Amino acid sequence: LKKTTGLVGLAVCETPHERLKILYTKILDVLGQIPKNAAYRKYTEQITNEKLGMVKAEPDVKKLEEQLQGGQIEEVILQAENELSLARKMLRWKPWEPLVEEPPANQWKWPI
Amino acid sequence: NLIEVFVDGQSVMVEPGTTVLQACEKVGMQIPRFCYHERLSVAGNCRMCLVEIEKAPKVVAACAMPVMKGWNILTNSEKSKKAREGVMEFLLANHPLDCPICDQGGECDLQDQSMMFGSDRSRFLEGKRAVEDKNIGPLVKTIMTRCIQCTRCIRFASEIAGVDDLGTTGRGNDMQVGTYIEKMFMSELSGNIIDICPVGALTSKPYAFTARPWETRKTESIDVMDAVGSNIVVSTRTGEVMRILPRMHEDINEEWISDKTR
Amino acid sequence: EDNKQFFGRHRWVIYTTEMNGRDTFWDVDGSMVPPEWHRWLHCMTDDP
Amino acid sequence: ASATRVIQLLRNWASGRDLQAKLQLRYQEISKRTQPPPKLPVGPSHKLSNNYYCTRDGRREAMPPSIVMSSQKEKKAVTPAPPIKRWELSKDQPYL
Amino acid sequence: TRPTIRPRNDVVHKQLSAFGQYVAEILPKYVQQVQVSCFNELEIFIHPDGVIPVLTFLRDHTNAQFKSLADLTAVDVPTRQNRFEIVYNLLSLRFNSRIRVKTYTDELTPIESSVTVYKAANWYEREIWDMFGVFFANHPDLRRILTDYGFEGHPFRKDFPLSGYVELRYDDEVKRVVAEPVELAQEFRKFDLNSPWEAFPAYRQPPE
Amino acid sequence: TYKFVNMREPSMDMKSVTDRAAQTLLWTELVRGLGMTLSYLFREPATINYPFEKGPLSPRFRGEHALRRYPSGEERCIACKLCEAVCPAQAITIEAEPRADGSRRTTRYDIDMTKCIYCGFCQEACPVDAIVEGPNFEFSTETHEELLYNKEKLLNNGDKWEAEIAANIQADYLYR
Amino acid sequence: ELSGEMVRKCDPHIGLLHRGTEKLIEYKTYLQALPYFDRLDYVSMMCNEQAYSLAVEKLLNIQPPPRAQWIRVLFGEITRLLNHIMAVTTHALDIGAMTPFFWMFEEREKMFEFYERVSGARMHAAYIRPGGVHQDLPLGLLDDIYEFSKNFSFRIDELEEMLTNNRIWRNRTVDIGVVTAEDALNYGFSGVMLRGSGIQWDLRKTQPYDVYDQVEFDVPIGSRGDCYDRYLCRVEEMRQSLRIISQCLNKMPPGEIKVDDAKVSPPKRAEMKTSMESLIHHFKLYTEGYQVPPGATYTAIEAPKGEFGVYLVSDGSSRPYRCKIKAPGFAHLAGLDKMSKGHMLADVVAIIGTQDIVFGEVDR
Amino acid sequence: VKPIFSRDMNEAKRRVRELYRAWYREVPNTVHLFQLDISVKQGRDKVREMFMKNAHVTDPRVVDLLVIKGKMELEETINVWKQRTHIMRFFHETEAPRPTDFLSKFYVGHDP
Amino acid sequence: VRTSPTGEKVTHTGQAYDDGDYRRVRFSDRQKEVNENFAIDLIAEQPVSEVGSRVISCDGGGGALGHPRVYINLDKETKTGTCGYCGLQFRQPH
Amino acid sequence: KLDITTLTGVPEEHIKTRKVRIFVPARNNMQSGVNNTKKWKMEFDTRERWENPLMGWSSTADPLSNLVLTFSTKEDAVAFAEKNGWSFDVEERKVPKPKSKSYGANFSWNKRTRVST
Ligand code: SF4
Ligand code: SF4
Ligand code: SF4
Ligand code: FES
Repeated sequence: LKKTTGLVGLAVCETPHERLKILYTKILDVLGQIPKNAAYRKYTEQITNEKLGMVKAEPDVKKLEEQLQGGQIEEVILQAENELSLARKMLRWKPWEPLVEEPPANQWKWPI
Repeated sequence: NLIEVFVDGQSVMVEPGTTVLQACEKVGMQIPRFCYHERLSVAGNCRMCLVEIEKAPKVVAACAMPVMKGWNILTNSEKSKKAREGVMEFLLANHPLDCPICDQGGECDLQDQSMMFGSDRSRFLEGKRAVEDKNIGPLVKTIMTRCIQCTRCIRFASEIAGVDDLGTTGRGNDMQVGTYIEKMFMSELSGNIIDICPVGALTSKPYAFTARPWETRKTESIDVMDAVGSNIVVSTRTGEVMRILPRMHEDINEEWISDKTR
Repeated sequence: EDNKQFFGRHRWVIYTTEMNGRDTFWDVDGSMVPPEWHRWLHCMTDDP
Repeated sequence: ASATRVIQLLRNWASGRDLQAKLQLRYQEISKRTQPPPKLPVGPSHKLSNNYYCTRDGRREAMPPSIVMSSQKEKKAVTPAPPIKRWELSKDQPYL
Repeated sequence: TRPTIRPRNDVVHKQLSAFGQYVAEILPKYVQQVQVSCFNELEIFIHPDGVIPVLTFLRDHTNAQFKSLADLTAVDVPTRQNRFEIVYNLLSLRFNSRIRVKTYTDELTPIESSVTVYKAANWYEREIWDMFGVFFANHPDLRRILTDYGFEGHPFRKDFPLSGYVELRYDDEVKRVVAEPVELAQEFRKFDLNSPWEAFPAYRQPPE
Repeated sequence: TYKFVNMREPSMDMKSVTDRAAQTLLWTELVRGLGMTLSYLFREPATINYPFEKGPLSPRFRGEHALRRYPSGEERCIACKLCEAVCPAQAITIEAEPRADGSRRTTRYDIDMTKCIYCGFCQEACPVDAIVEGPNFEFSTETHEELLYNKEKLLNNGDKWEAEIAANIQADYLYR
Repeated sequence: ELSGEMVRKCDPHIGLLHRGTEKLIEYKTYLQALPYFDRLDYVSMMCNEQAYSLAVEKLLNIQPPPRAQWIRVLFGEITRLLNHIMAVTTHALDIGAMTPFFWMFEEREKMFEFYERVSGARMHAAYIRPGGVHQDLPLGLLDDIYEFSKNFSFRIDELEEMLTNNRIWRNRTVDIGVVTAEDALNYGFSGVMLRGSGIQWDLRKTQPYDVYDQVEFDVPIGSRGDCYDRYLCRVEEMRQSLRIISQCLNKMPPGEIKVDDAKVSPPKRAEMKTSMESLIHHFKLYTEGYQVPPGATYTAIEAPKGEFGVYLVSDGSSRPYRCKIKAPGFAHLAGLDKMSKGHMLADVVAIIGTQDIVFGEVDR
Repeated sequence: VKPIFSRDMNEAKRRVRELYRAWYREVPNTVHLFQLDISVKQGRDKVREMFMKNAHVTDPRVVDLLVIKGKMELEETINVWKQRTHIMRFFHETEAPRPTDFLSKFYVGHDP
Repeated sequence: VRTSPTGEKVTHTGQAYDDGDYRRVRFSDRQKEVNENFAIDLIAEQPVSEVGSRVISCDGGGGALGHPRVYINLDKETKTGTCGYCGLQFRQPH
Repeated sequence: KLDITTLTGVPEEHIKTRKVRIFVPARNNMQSGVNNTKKWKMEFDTRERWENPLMGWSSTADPLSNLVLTFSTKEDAVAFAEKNGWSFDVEERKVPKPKSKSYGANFSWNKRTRVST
């Protein structure tokens, strides 16, 4: 058990595997409500499933950190919480819908 | 009977007899030039208009080559750029290092075309030529050492002014433009040779040394000396009129102004 | 010149008491240094 | 410096270091103000042949940005780049 | 070989292009165009309504962890109807990459504030409002920074003259520093430096 | 790649605890700082005796602008206005007319030392080495107007400082 | 807003030094625009010059010659030493130390002498330019830099002796201005401000710009995110800058100091005086300047006070269309209010010192 | 068209009324705090003139934006962010009167 | 350096304040800074070099320390060739 | 009917009393290049410039003396002027009319186009 994460404001999580499993499961549950053809759903499900499989497979925190390549595992759980929040807001925003409006005729022309 | 030609792969329809340079203008590409003035006749002596046509071994002068159907004009091919660099080097081999003191400095086609289509260094390791200056009048200050024998002045004097007093004397690198005798070039449109000259070989004597192009503020106006109504650009610096330059209006004055207006 | 002193004090000038019709016994200024000696004084050159 | 031995000993003991070895003031160790004339080398482009500017024209080789997607007309998830590798503690002095 | 010319890194180009397509697929509602510059910089073009959604997406790890707002600024191009081009620069420390998000606005159309997502855009949006005329809706405190307390015009706007319209001096009559119309002793000399010949044929706009 | 400042754990042995208690009670670290200050007291001061002693400068120093002449005495500047163009603060105002001899010379050359930023441009731009920032730096004035130099003032400065300026250019002309 | 000596609310008003730099840049050519960046951060002029040079080079698709790059990294580290000296010493002065100010400012005078020898200006030089460096190092300078660096370690050690372990100095800074790593990231902090909190990010390693990939140095990382940890980081960064300076002194390459392209870097004086092409290019470069291909870029460097960025957009002309300067002090001063909560006036002074804020950068 | 704060001209007028109220009641406090030598009536008359300057506006968004600017200026005046110089800048005391009849303009200078 | 009727020292540019001009007040208790050395006189004093080649080159002396090298044509016997920068005069012998 | 005049902060005199000229700049007749004639330009009316008593430098009181703007099309410039409430004059673009060039004509057997030299 590491004394400190090394980054101020981030505390060592006593039960990292369980926290990660719970967060990834909640992320998958939220993604389920997103329509099936939404690219966000597909990509997030892919990543979340890969992360969850790695978490379940590896019982050692250091080996799991090496495999995930997400930094220290506390950073991983913070990232998972961020993903959960993003998904929850994505459900409201519905970005998978078509473009709201085409830009004006020459709104992105440079040089003028 | 518009025919189809391609400039860098872009189809452009041009009337028969159109020069390659004109098709490049049609697609927007401005072929570098030193001897071609649309008002004047074609001469083909600058050689800066050498461009490569696809599947053609020899580059051609855009100003003097009528287009052929199906030709693809490669305006930025390696052959075209190399020809431009070589022509620019030959032009600058003997040209004097007069840019700081040349009145043309800052508005010189030679300078800009060297910066854009020429090499950035000189391989000329020999002495440069020098030419005795000719006196052609009280208006045109002449430094012939800077001349590039573009022949614009000669053709202009012959065709527009109608005074056949300017010509080329000698052959080879010793060829010199100017009256063989001490005659003075007198005409209403005499001052326009100053404008037509790409280099500062022919410059305005009253305007000499007074100001540099970037300083001047340009105001578009109309002349009042005659009832022709020639469009002019009044060049003013620090609230003082420095010179009067012609402004193009195809209906009224093509690109010329009278000596009195100028 | 005293090369033993550390750099910045190895060279110094004692201004004249009278220059260009001005009594400079007490009032001295850096501009009093002539240009030839200026470069030696300011270490621009090592040759006096 | 010109300090007496007694003052050198006192200052060194007060510092805990040998100040005489490293003196902040500069002495004859400084480079001479007058230097032999220099001869700066030429660059790669100073050649008399095979030096056409077209080959070495950097500016003209720039191009307008390539448009990956334009609104006006499974796949593996991707990242902007491979994840950063964790830094390694310095061998010379891991802890200051 | 070719010492003068800058070396090109195609791997980063491909990675940025692929990630740009990723972002385009994930949020087609807001993205209008994504482009990768040949100096390996990725720009995503977004409808003004998408500033908060797309930025929030970029911050949170959908394989993207841009958690630092490099800088926020605007570019005023008068020709376009939406004369202001709001520019966001983001940096992802996890992936050691940076991408740019760009949106447009008018003088009269507000754009949602990004203080919620990043919290570093407070002063940046305040500066945009003070210099450019862009108003950010829902900003915690929108007021002027870098301009005088009574400044009226919006500088950096390509319409504001460099010297401005007012000048300050001390007046002994009123014992106060007083503004006055600008009256330069030496008018700033406008130099017309652009050459009449085209420099870069690659960027030649169509003749139209 | 990275080093940890701090991140050190004090020893809990009785000797180390006694040492730290001694430091707190007996003010050891304060005494060390005091000793450092004492040593600096006994070290030689670095002050130079200005104005009698002057600070070192290199030949490339950028100071008061000075118009130079040819050895013949003719003024070098040839009214190219290149300096006015590069001037990043527009402190150079140049007016020229053909002089009686017919040469291209400057009727007006004003350098507003109140707007100039002493960038070193012009000195590196002038094709004839005319304007060359001189070694002089102590040219403060009691009025603003004295700092608005004129062509006469610039030429007088060049005549005054030419002996040093030529030597400095000779020293540095190979590096340029 | 102070209740007793406690700051309830800290509201920074800036613009007292706003000089419209970005507006003025639009009216100047790039070479004319270079001197502003020296002024932007008066303590770290050459670093800003290098950032602008990288921006213009990247837009130009031109690569500086290797010797120019090594000179740039050497003087960048010299500039970092100067800036850190000023930051640490003035922070100490503001909290009352006062003596290290003079001690280290003597070394600052010597580094200014190095600046003067290369460029002729003690500060705000135009040495680092797009396309490389203006002039090669005068003969004998590198060994003088060696003489300075071999003794600078004793000076910085003496500064540590005065401050690092002092009870008063620790009490003034041990826990003031604490910033959470996530809060630091969100508020846009950069440089020590991030590294003090413990996040490991240095643009010199993560995204090396010139030759920092070829040098070895250790990024100092803090553990408690306080003023004292930032002080420790700044001091260590100075030590690592000395190490980088040694490396750069040993392996300086021979050759050109500016790009061998006369359409971007001006030709040599002899060449412009003897060859027509060189004179033409000199004339156009010092009158019109070099046209930059149209485009936009944000180029960032690890400036001594943090991340310094220039958002430069070009319209294809010889004058930039828009130039936005990212000053690392801007975000730090923005977060000053968050840092100051629950602290006293003197702690506010200390926090202002720890965020190395130069208001030329902040106001632009 | 997206409304800034008001969907109609009437709502913008209501906001203008509020802003006017606030300025009106603030004026005496401004006179007292800044030690201005003007009377309260004089300041309020200047306020009225400034408000009538923008009266010709016939677009709700422009009115809303002007109201925002007015609110910012009022916040500056309520605090001591603006100095006495800034407050008196409304009263163009130093500037000499500029005559508006044609004959005076013709005499004075070339200005149209 | 001639003296104007007002007593002012006329400049090499020819600048002198007229008696009507009020700007002469600026020198009331101060001095008008005039450079005594006049370029035109000094350039006139220089002897005309005689060179036996039709075209000659003037660098202004000092090589890189002078002015850009230009080539002057000396064919005309009537008038001596004059350097654009240096102003020195050359002519062919006889 | 967009009006930003109140929001710009420009003083009323320059809003009302200034005539702005919308045009494509004519080619500098000294040069044959045409690249500087491809974008519309907005320029304000010229005003008084006088000599400074001290140095003779040209002094101005017109803030917009040096203000020039580039617009891709005439309509964009017109819209900008209208939104800013500046009286505008539009000069139609002048294009070189197509010319018929024949190098053969220089050696006409019977026509007058024959060139003496
Ligand atoms: S005419 Fe010749 S000397 Fe004059 S500016 Fe042009 S290239 Fe230079
Ligand atoms: S004098 Fe001028 S116009 Fe006549 S041929 Fe020579 S360069 Fe051409
Ligand atoms: S040093 Fe001063 S006078 Fe010379 S170019 Fe720079 S700003 Fe202008
Ligand atoms: S001008 Fe075109 S070939 Fe010479």
